[PDB]
Amino acid sequence: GLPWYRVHTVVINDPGRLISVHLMHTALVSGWAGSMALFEISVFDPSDPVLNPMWRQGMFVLPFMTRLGITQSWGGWTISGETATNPGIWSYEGVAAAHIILSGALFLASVWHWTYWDLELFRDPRTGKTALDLPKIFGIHLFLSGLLCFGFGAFHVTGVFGPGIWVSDPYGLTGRVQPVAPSWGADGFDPYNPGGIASHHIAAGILGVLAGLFHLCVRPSIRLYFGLSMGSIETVLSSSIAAVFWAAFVVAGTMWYGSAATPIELFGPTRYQWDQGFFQQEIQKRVQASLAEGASLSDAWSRIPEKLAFYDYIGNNPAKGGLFRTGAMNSGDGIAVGWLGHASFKDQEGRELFVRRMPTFFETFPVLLLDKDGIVRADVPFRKAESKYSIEQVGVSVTFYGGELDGLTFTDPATVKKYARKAQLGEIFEFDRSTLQSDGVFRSSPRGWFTFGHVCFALLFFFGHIWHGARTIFRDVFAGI
Amino acid sequence: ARPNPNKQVVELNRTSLYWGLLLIFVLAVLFSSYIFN
Amino acid sequence: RPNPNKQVVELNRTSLYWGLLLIFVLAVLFSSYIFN
Amino acid sequence: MEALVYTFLLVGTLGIIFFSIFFRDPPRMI
Amino acid sequence: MEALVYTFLLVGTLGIIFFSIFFRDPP
Amino acid sequence: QEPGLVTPLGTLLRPLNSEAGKVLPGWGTTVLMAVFILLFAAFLLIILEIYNSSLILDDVSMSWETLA
Amino acid sequence: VNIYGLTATALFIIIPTSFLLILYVKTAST
Amino acid sequence: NIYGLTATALFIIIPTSFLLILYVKTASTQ
Amino acid sequence: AVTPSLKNFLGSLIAGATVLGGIALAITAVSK
Amino acid sequence: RPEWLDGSLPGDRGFDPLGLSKPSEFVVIGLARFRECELIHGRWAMLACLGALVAEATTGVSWVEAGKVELDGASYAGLSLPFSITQLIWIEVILVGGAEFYRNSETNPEKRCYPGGVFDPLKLASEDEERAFRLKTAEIKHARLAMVSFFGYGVQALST
Amino acid sequence: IFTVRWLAIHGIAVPTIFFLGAITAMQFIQR
Amino acid sequence: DILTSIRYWVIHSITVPALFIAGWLFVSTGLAYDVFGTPRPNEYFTEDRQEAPLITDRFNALEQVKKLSGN
Amino acid sequence: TIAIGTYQEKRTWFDDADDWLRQDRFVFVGWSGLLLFPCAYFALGGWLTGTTFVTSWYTHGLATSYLEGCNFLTAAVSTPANSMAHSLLFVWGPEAQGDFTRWCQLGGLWAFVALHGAFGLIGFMLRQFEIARSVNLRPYNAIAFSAPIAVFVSVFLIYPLGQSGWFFAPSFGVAAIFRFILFFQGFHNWTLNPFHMMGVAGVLGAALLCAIHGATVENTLFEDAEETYSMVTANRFWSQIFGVAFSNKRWLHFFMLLVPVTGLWMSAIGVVGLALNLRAYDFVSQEIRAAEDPEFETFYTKNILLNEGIRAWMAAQDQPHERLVFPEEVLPRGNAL
Ligand code: CLA
Ligand code: CLA
Ligand SMILES: CCCCCCCCCCCCCCCC(=O)OC[C@H](COP(=O)(O)OC[C@@H](O)CO)OC(=O)CCCCCCCCCCCCCCC
Ligand SMILES: CC1=C(/C=C/C(C)=C/C=C/C(C)=C/C=C/C=C(C)/C=C/C=C(C)/C=C/C2=C(C)CCCC2(C)C)C(C)(C)CCC1
Ligand SMILES: CC1=C(/C=C/C(C)=C/C=C/C(C)=C/C=C/C=C(C)/C=C/C=C(C)/C=C/C2=C(C)CCCC2(C)C)C(C)(C)CCC1
Repeated sequence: GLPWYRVHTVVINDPGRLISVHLMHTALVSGWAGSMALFEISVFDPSDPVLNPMWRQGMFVLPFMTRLGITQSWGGWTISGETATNPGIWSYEGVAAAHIILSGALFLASVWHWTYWDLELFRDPRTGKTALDLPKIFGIHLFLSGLLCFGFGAFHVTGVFGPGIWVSDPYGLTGRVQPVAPSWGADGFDPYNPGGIASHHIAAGILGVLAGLFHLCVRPSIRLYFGLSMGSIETVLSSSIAAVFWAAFVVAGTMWYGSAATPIELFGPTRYQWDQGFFQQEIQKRVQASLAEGASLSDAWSRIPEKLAFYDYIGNNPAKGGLFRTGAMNSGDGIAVGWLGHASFKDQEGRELFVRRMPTFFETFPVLLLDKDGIVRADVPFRKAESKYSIEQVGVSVTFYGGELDGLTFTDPATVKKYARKAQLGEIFEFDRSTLQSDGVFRSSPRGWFTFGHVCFALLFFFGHIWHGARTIFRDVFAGI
Repeated sequence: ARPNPNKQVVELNRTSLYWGLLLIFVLAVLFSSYIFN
Repeated sequence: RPNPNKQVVELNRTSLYWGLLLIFVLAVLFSSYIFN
Repeated sequence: MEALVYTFLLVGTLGIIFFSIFFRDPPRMI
Repeated sequence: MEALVYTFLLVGTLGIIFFSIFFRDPP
Repeated sequence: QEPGLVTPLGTLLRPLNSEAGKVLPGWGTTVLMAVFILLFAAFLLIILEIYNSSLILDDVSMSWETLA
Repeated sequence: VNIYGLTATALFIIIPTSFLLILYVKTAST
Repeated sequence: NIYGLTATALFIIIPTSFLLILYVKTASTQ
Repeated sequence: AVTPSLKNFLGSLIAGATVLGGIALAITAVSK
Repeated sequence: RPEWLDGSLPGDRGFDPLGLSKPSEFVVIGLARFRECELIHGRWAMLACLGALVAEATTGVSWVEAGKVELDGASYAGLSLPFSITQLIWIEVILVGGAEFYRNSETNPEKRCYPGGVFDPLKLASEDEERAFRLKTAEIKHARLAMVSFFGYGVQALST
Repeated sequence: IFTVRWLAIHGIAVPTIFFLGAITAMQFIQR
Repeated sequence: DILTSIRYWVIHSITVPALFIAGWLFVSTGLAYDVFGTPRPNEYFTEDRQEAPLITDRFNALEQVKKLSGN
Repeated sequence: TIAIGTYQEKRTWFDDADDWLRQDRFVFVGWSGLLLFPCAYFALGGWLTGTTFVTSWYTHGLATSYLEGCNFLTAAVSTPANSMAHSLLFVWGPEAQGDFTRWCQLGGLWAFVALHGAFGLIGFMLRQFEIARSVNLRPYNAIAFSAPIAVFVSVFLIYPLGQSGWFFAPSFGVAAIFRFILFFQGFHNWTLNPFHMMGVAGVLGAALLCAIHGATVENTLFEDAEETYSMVTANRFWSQIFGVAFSNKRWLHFFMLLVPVTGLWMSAIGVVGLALNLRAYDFVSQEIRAAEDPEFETFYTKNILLNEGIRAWMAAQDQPHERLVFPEEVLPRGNAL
């Protein structure tokens, strides 16, 4: 009999039961999607969309639902942060229920196709035995895929009939679902350009329908037919697995490095935005412009929105988490509740001191307050270690601009050390660490979890492609030698 | 609708059972400390 | 030495259904009290 | 949480009833 | 009760080893 | 053996799955396939180098600032 | 909401189910 | 601890039940 | 507009085609 | 002249560079259908071209714009109609599906392409061998002209 | 004759001799 | 088909010393430093620079390296 | 002509090329040779020329060539500077703009060697497939060799791609590999990741299996179709010594095949996890217990302190692009605890 790892090979020469098992898998996938959406809506907290975005609460399916236009719920709230009017059928709960019903229907269809398998459709008219004309099925399926791709790219993203897609400004402050006009030209291959999505989908749909027609009309050559073993079905599996892990690599890379298809308002900021001081540079430029206008320090620093300062914080960096630090970010370092402001450190002489920000790659980084030219001026020494430039000796004073703590100056060395440690991470924020019993250690963004899972799956599927290609190209000796 | 020719039965001898049980218990021993954190 | 007293246990599908129904009904009845 | 457990228990019981009604052992030689 | 479950897992592994040693099927 | 189950939908789709093992003598259209593979490889290199900032074009900016 | 109740319910659901499945599979195979 | 304990219990129980079912199916036919 | 990077890339494509054609012609000459 | 261009058909012009209709040998391990497809596509092309020209001439609204004003308010030849988009699409799909389903139920390809009968009021077909063939060539030529003209209209609609 | 084995051996060997001479010359210099 | 005859040992007794001398001259003449850009022992630290150089740029690397290499 | 199968087809250029390539000779070229020989040859040549002449005075600030006086152990092919980020670093690319000297100075040899080597491994696996097909054998060698490819891809390609740039990828050299190992120990606690534990167990078990099988076969030989050693005696010996013993040659040799491949694949998965800084770094319960009670101390806490020391004392010179200057009073020390 079959060993435990060969049980699913009983449908290798029975098209009806193959259709049945593939239907069962589709039903399971749809049911998972529906159940996960329902759970996410049950857990989601839409109270504050500024300091508590959906990517902060460890939401995985909600960003993907929101990416394509689902922005309302039957609970009376919207993802933007306004009251929901006439939500309609296509809400979060509606999508989850629709997926569940689809899963049930697919389950019933799978049961039917399993029960009745001896169909005349799968019988060769000449020989009378089960057969599949793989090139023609491929042509039909490619035709359908191209048609669907063109429809999506011409009616959904363009907003002609559909709702559009999520687009945001470069710094992720004002984003929403909008129609996207196609962008033909050198751009569009610019990954961060939303018009590339529409242009690509339209062009790829046209090419796909043309190729489907070709593969439907033209028979393969005998040399190619024998070379690629088009008579067998396992070569189809090997090629499909190959394309699948290729796609997995591409999607994981696009997710990790960011793109127009992965907005930061839905999945969170990127490791490389913290590496290059993206938000820090934007904030500095804005405050410098306000200062040069003629305003003082306090009012200029108060103009900075809390969202932009929140993005400039190492807690939201997806590369600061851990493998077994499970859960949402809010369980990591509490729920953000307010922005204290920008902290300026000044020695007794008057020189402004800047604290060196922790690189995204260190677990523990010593706190150092540098001069304007980079010379070290102050530093908290290692625990219980003799010091020569400590905070107490140098006499560093911290003053805050904008935010909750505006115009307040502290001179006590203890609070100065505390705020220096806080500012080592970036912007200082007040955190509620009691609601969720947060541990105190950073978790990882949904971006990081998605990338990790999909790269691991892609590697495993590369191995699967190797194995199945070897099996299909060595069938004579694999017949049980 | 008729007796399907593709009929086969799965088997698992005692050695395979011991291998599987040992693998499961060893993996649990290795990962329990991490999961409990 | 092999044991002459050798026998095999059998459990038809009806017995399986009865046992599953019994355990699930007991769980349903006692869950409210166990959770309290 | 507990409501989910109760719902799961009831759904499982109903599924067992359905399977017993439909996927039953055919009776022979009554 | 973490020590309890750790000990239970280790004892289960030891029992599996003992059963494999002494209750193996004949050739 | 006996003919399988006959259904109107099955008979409707019967002409599609009725040309198994049907091939063209010779190499057929393999040269066109090779040409298209070469073109697709060139296009993939285009987009890969554009995305990697190793191929800089005036119109594309390759930055989060292109969302402007 | 206590862990003890949930784990007791889960064990009581699963262990007899596994035992009954073992016996039924043994019977059906024979 | 509820998440970890539940995951450990399920991982211990379900695959062992599956393996035992397969073995008992195998051992029935001598 | 043709940037220097694009021109260098086109030259690289030409060189790759050249080496592939060289391998193909060597195989053709030897095999015959 | 290509060998597979056997002639004796209205559309014979010696234009088939890629050999789509060229028969090929086969190993196991049609022109009528293509003529019918060209015929049907051309018929719809002339219908669409004439309709677009008449609509531009009479009411003046652009053919590409047609549909937006109709969805807001239905009107034909400046006269309102009491139909919503749902009833319109339902009636259209039912009637067109019926006409299609009656169309393809013909085992004879000659009648499939050239039904005649009630669709030819005047006895123009009869059994003529030259004049009927000439007018058939005229229909196919005007079909090709209308197809290319409508393709030009569609191209000009984009980027404008 | 320019056989394949000749090509392989010479391609491996000639740079090896050149590099050995270069490395000996490096040994000659101070460091 | 091993052939270790005197013919081999006399035909290959002229080119091998030529290659050895070519490599020796390549290192000695100084072409190795020029071709590969490896700094000479008296050029690691120039007058303006007295520490390990830093690149800290991507698209300006060429002329920056040329400037900080003393040329 | 050619007997393709049901029908006979006239031969073509491809037939002649295939006939020549598969011709028996000293070095089996095959179709895969076209991809294997050039890539592998250029990888080896690039490594040797980089370790011999090319320096690293600009990418890393280190002298890593024989011409500079390095030994075999210390010579290496250094990665490009962190400024290049993930540039493919083509010699014709914008970074070097064709200048070979400046291309070598910027450190393009590392990318050259890595890419040509990866394509060489792909070609080698294809060569295994082709040879196995020619000899009519199951290609289990290819499935076995898949694990080294996975390790190479996960360590030399995926890890730098998930990190800041090529700068943090391993550098081809004996001492650079030790630096990479200590770097993982310090910044990642890589010794505590369960996937590395699986890899260690797999590799050590593979070595044990090799030793046991060799010693057992060599010690049960028959005195002199039929086997050269007695399986029954070996089975009896290992059943009465250890407790369990193999009884099927198929199962024994498949186990020998299976152990190292699984170990290396799990190690590759762990390295993929590390590429995103997803680490099995700390136990939160132990951390809070140590923080609250100063007298609580285990070996895990000592390892954490050692990692802190490694990071602080290495980052000053290992990562010059950070421009870190740690004062003596912030460096972790044992006496300060
Ligand atoms: C690739 C797909 C994918 C991705 C990226 C995510 C990502 C996420 N999920 Mg989702 N989830 C998924 C699939 C996925 N999930 C599926 C298929 C299910 C159904 C089972 C769920 C069910 C689910 C729930 C119910 C919850 C999440 C939550 C989360 C978030 C917390 C991260 C996490 O899981 O930490 C955990 C990560 C790990 C444990 C890493 C696994 C490392 C290895 C593979 C484990 C191997 C163990 C091995 C078998 C040995 C076991 C030993 C034994 C003792 C058990 C994160 C956004 C949580 C959240 O914040 O949402 C509100 C949450 O509550 N997910
Ligand atoms: C498109 C995906 C795909 C499909 C359709 C198949 C289909 C098949 N594979 Mg292949 N395979 C794949 C991917 C795929 N595989 C990948 C990615 C790998 C690398 C890991 C392999 C490695 C592989 C090997 C090594 C072998 C097969 C075999 C088989 C056949 C029997 C299935 C089997 O093992 O019994 C059913 C399997 C089980 C009952 C065991 C399941 C237990 C798993 C490991 C744990 C549970 C996983 C969880 C529930 C679901 C995870 C979901 C996740 C994928 C997202 C069948 C034709 C076998 C075969 O036919 O060879 C003769 C065989 O020996 N496959
Ligand atoms: C005085 C000496 C005392 C020694 C005591 C220790 C003996 C250890 C015996 C281990 C048996 C393992 C189960 C074998 C299961 C079994 O029945 O195997 C049986 C198998 C023989 O299989 P066959 O050849 O009969 O297979 C026939 C085929 O048809 C396949 O079934 O033996 C092996 O595979 C050898 C590999 C041993 C691998 C040993 C691994 C040891 C892991 C130890 C883990 C320790 C955890 C500690 C946690 C606290
Ligand atoms: C019939 C019907 C119905 C119902 C339906 C339903 C209710 C369904 C459901 C369904 C469902 C409810 C489903 C579910 C599913 C789930 C799943 C399918 C899951 C899965 C999972 C997984 C697969 C995972 C895995 C894992 C883990 C565990 C972790 C990580 C790692 C891994 C991945 C391994 C009604 C009457 C209403 C209507 C009609 C029809
Ligand atoms: C980069 C480059 C390239 C290429 C190059 C090449 C290809 C090179 C080659 C190279 C080579 C190919 C080299 C070689 C070398 C060798 C050597 C270096 C050797 C050594 C030896 C030794 C060291 C020995 C040892 C020993 C013995 C064996 C005896 C006994 C003992 C002992 C151990 C001592 C190209 C064109 C692509 C591009 C441009 C540039």
